[PDB]
Amino acid sequence: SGLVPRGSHMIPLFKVAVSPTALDRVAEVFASGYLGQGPRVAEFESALAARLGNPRVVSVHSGTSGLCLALRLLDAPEERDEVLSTPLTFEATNWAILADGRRITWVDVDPATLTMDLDDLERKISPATRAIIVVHWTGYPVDLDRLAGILDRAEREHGFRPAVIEDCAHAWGASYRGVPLGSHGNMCVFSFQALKHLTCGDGGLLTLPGDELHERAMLRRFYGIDRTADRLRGAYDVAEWGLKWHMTDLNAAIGLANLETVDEQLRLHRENAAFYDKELTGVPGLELLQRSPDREGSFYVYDVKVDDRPAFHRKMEAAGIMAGLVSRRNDEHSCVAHLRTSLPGLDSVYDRMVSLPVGWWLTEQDREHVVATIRSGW
Amino acid sequence: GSHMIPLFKVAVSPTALDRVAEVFASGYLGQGPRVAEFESALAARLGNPRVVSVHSGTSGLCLALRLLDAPEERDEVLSTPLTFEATNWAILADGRRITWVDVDPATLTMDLDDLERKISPATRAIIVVHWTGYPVDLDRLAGILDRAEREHGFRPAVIEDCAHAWGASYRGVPLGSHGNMCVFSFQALKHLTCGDGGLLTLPGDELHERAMLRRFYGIDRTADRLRGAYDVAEWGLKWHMTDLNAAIGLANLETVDEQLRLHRENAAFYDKELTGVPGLELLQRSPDREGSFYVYDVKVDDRPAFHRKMEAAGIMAGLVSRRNDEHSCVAHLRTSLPGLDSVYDRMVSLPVGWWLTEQDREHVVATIRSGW
Repeated sequence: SGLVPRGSHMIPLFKVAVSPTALDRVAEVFASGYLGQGPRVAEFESALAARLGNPRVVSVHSGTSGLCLALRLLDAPEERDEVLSTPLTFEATNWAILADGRRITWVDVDPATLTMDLDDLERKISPATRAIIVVHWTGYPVDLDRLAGILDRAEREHGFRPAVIEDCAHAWGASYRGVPLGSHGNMCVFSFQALKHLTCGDGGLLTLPGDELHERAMLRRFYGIDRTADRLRGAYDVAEWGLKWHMTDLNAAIGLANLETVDEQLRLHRENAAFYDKELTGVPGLELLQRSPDREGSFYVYDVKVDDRPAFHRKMEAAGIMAGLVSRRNDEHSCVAHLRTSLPGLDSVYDRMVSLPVGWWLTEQDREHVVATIRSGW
Repeated sequence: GSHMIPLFKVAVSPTALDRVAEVFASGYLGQGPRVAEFESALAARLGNPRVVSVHSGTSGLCLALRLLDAPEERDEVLSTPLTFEATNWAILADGRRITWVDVDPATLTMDLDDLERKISPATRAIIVVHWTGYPVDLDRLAGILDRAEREHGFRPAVIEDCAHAWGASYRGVPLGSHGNMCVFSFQALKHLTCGDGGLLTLPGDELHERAMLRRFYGIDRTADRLRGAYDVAEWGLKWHMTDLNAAIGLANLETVDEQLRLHRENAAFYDKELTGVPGLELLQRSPDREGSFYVYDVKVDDRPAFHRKMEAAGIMAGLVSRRNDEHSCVAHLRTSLPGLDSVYDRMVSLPVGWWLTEQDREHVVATIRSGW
């Protein structure tokens, strides 16, 4: 009630992980006298590259910036103007496409996993298809090998093989068939926004599958300016323009601190999801998601599909549990009213979808309370 | 051997870390109540209530360009190439076409005559840069547009790039209140720094409401997002500022005026003590305005000798940026710019900021007057 609640206690769906040593690492940056892109950013990138097994990482200001950069690095004719993406993502994923001046073609959703319908994808690839953005939504890796096959066939068909940009905002630490995300031949964009697993306050990371892309990215993330050039004497050339997409030492310092604690919290994420997977089977009116075991997700949130959801919502509210949508389906926004397509898959789950708290911040008592409340019916 | 005087430097209040620590203690690192505090503080100084904080000056520009309502066929943005690259790359990222406008060799700002000639039926907007802190003749620019509007319907928009001009005024009025969108920068090297940050000021309420939405994906943050009860009428990106940086800006607001005073005080010294130097031409600055002197601009003869002289004297001197039209990524946009051509091999920027001891500024003048 404006400045209150209902007697006591609430369970949040998202929360910010801030290592106690973060302020320490920040004070060291202030002591350095340099707040821009410095040695800490370099330190961060080496740390991340080590974990990911991909040396071609490029830290950026935010995940959205990483997506924007990734789309600029695409070399393809202006007549390939179509980007295939699903409307069940965060708006950043699709607004990045509009900012790049391209056209969105909506791809449907797999009601089993609430990720992109790879069947529907293959049908919609056309000669105009510039690229495809796949989102490992809420932490679950999309079938990458299958996607490779889909592209293999599309290439064999009409000349070009479309680029794939993986949106890994929710999927830090995730792997696919034993291989960490970032190492499957696609550009990948991680997010280090406050609510994400590894947070820099705000931040992001673009990993590249090749050296030529890597180099272009190192440059274009800062206006196209070689930062080691004698700029004072005007001795540099911008071969490809860019914007302010890089990450500064201030945020890199935070991310370095949270790397100390991210693994444990990721473990708890998966451990709580496991608990839910176990204790929520065979609940009437609740349909769990089917997850393939050849991959390991990150469970940004726990997605379920429910009957009589408005009641379920009321139930969670009374029980003091935050539950709902990460985002509205992006295609319903009036600013893309013209791109509407029939998406039967999503049309069938969107009134049933709901995300549940599953993060590291849940006490045992908390996850037991969610299960208790859910099983006690609605 | 020893000692160097830098052209740019980062001003960071001792209370900055305090303000950041208070923010961690808040548990919220996103766009919150500190950002709102900062914006109120800034609106107070600028006398413009319609302020919108953004992630960086460049983001402010990009946002400003998106707010423009104009038909897609007006694909022309007028800008001068003697700016920081950000001013113009923002134009390209918006997918428009740049038409270069020349430079007035007296002030090293946009040649408003050349501008008047170049306003075309394709003209979408005009970006004027108060380069290095010196306000453009805004009243004259208003006339140019006034006439262009009377003539055939459309009045192109003006975006003032105030990255170098925090605190600057024009005919008694602080930048930000002259009827144009303005974009300030709080980047590390700027007068008021947030570590990184910027501020977009709007001249009207409708632009303001829109900028508030579009700086964060077009998503109303007070909306019931959890229940999907919000609508994005115009898309946007992550252009907004978080509490983390807003806090730093709040700390530095405490010290920015004094440092700005010293910028101008050091520039005054130079204006006095560098007249009548053979081979050195000062810039002629108008008295109906008050600049901010990001750097001190002069034009010199036999510049390569000059450079070597400063380097020998342990003085950092040179260019903020290469003229933008010379970059290979805009080779297709090259145009004849005689005005700029006549100064670009004579240009040099000199340290004028708050970090200069009395001893330092004397050392610069001494070194310059002793010839090269």
